[PDB]
Amino acid sequence: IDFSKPFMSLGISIMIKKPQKSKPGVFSFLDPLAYEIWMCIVFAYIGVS
Amino acid sequence: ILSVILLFMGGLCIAASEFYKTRHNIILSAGIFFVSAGLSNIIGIIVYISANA
Amino acid sequence: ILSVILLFMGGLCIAASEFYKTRHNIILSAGIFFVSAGLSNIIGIIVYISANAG
Repeated sequence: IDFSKPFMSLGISIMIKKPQKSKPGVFSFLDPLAYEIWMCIVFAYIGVS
Repeated sequence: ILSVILLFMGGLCIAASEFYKTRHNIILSAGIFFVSAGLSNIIGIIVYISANA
Repeated sequence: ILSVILLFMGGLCIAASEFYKTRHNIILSAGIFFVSAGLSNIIGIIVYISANAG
């Protein structure tokens, strides 16, 4: 097909989901160790006493 | 499965404790069996969790 | 607001104490209505700060 000289310029670009928030959860301080560890730490406490 | 066996033997001790009275060493057996049963359970939970992962 | 209500209630207790007397347990009640009032306040402070951060 034929084209005119361009009427608008552009280039390929990247669109992004700009913001994120991610405010931490309340009980977030229990995340370095997994649930499975935190539950096995109460079974060991009950079994050592 | 060890835990069911122990918790059962602990039950046998509490039953016997009635007929063979004045043999207190059967209540200690009961208590130890039940405590040992809990300890078997902890290992069987750790093993289970560790394995499936 | 629960901290305002509790502090008001504690004042009533103290005031009532200086009248009835002998009761003794009114003076304690005031003590429970002030310590808890301060404890409701901490939660309100934390909730305030933790909401603005969001």
